[PDB]
Amino acid sequence: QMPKTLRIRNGDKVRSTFSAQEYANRQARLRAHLAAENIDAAIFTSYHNINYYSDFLYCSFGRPYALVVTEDDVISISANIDGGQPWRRTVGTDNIVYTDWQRDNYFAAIQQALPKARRIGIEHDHLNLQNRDKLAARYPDAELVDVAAACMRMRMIKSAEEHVMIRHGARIADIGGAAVVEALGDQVPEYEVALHATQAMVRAIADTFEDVELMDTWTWFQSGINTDGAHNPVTTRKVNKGDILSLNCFPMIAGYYTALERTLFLDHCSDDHLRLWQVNVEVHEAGLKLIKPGARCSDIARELNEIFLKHDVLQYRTFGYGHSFGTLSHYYGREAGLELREDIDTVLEPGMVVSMEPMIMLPEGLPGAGGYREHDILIVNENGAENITKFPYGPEKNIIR
Amino acid sequence: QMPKTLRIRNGDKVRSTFSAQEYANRQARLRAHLAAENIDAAIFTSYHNINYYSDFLYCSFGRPYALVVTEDDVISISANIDGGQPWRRTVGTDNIVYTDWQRDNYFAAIQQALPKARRIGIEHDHLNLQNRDKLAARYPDAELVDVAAACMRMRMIKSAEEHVMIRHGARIADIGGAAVVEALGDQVPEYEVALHATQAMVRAIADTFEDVELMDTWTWFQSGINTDGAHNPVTTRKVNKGDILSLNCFPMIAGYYTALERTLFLDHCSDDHLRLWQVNVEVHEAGLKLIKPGARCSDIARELNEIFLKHDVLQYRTFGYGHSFGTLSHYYGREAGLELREDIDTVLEPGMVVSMEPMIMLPEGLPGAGGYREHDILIVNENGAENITKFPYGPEKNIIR
Ligand SMILES: CN(CC(=O)O)C(N)=O
Ligand SMILES: CN(CC(=O)O)C(N)=O
Repeated sequence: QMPKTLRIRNGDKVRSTFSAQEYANRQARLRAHLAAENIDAAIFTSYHNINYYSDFLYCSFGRPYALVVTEDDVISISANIDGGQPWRRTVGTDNIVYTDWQRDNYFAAIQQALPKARRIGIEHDHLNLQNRDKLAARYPDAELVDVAAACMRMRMIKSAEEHVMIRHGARIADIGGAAVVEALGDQVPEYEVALHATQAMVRAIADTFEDVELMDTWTWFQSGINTDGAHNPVTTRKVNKGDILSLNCFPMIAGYYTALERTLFLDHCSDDHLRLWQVNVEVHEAGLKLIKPGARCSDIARELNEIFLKHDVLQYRTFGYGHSFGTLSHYYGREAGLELREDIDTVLEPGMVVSMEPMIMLPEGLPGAGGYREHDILIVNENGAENITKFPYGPEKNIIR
Repeated sequence: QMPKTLRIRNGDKVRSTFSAQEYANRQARLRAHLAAENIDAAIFTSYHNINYYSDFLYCSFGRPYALVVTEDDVISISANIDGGQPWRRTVGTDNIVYTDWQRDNYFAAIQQALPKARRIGIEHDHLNLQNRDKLAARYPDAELVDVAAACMRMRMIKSAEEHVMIRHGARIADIGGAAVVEALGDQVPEYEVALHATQAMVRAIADTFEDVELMDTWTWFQSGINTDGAHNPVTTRKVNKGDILSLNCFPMIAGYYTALERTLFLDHCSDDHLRLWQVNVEVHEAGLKLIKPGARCSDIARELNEIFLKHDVLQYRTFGYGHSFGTLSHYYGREAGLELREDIDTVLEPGMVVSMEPMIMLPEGLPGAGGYREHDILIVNENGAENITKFPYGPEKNIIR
């Protein structure tokens, strides 16, 4: 007979990514929230809140995943395909597996985990209509309430242990920087260098952590037109001497993202290029000093925009000055409170980890046409910000010969 | 606060994946569906449905995207950070760019593409709550109705251009195969082996295809207990001879997924493992003979289950026998009306592309503990099915000496 749910407690639970106290403290806070709002349970569906509160980063493949938090339990809800793996990772009190063998066994693992509730916490910014229709009909009485906004402002501030991991990741993003430069060669295709820098960083992650999963780490190396978009995919484009290049290296550790992005030039850079690179570096140096406790996001933006207006390129600009770090990727995560944009009145506090990442982009046509961008990570402390990114920027270094 | 929407026509339109006629055929069948439903526009927000229809595969990083499809238009809605890259990919009539500079500019660009509707068709299995509440507030006069079910069933039957694409990708997965075998040494870490395979594949895609974007292509290469869930993340475990191994190699080409998966051993396989591999290989060669037009998914599950039950192992199956190919990856797509599951009664039809990947998994400590899995892809045609997976399976060849 084909059961709807099981348990697969296979092999031993791994050494987790953060201490037990770290997890206990995040799970404590979130429950002080539930309790304050008379929310019986949270059901998380998103990669990044599952990961943040239990150390399990799931693989969706178009199956649903869940983490159900009550005052007493933390229960991960995985697919039978994953075997014992979700259980050996979860920092929580249980793991219930659902199977393929009937439709919507997932909502039976859920109702298993949380047999009754008058008020349930869901991620409005992540749960879809069909799944919400589903969950509401397993609990027609419950009130379903957002929790995502309250949990994002709790992830907005980093722990010390979070800061140490973001330091190690910025050290690795530094190594993938150096392996970009080594690989970098006239007539090199973009994908050769991106393979090279990827292997250099997976291989340092493997090195620094023992019970580490090696996932999703990547490199975007962009050249010539392909620098016109800060997330444009790797292409077969051969690098020529003098072309504008963009180095972007992203170690992914345990769901934790860090980045190194850097304008570079092979052999030379022309003076129409050098002079726009030197305006972009001047706004980057300025924003470094603007990252301080007590600074409001909105104001950092307007302060910085005056520099680009002084130089007649403010229109070249393409995206916010910086965002928040933490557990996020290109496909999950990101604390929307946390963005360096013209209408975000958020004040920086100690503990936050923000980037500084000015960009200008000049279309094809214009002298110096191409994307320029430099990206550092700062940790907000007492007294200022500690910039953790040590690879050099700007023309004094990044014209490679 | 500076503009909200703009256009960037930067550079030239790339050479698309498919033929213009392939994109005209897809958008003509979508429009015949919307007009028969009297739905004024579809708004797609999913990776898969935007890729399917317009050949633009976006990078979220926590920004929303759209494809708005009318009887006359196809407009993509991409963020200012990507500059010109969306428009160069979009097989459509317009691209509109929204900026970061004020909140929910994205909505301002959709109301720009689609100034008035009465009934707008959206994806319930993808769209989130919060966005759906913002959309509805834009268009209070308008009925939001699901199109993702209509679209999945359209996607389910591939054209011949899609077939030839999926042959290409299975060829390159057979190249990623042989690089696993190249790389396999005693006491090789999992990650090294993954890295050597996926470099093999990146470079193959980059030969074959022109105008191609090199993204997402991975390997899972699992040893010992890490073979206990098919989607399990590379670790730094080293391979011992005799360990049970799993090779899984996934070329990701223009949003088109294919995969090779094979049990293998280095130098020898115990008795207990051999016995269990030969069962799983037996159920695989039966599943290959059941895949044919007319067949029900339900009857296929339930015949192979009889085989496994004859070897008293059925209780060790972990997931469905296989699924539908097309535009998907680990983080998007998958045609849920296409699954080789016990209660699914879709009938296979020519042009479907499915897998056959039986698995059993025995928990540590039982004799022949580990995960066993073979995985081929089959094109369904008018007479049977063509199996595109050419790498060998079973012990005759996958005991690597
Ligand atoms: C993450 N990304 C920034 C953004 O999406 O705002 C970068 N660094 O290009
Ligand atoms: C995609 N995955 C199959 C599934 O999720 O059912 C692989 N082949 O292991």
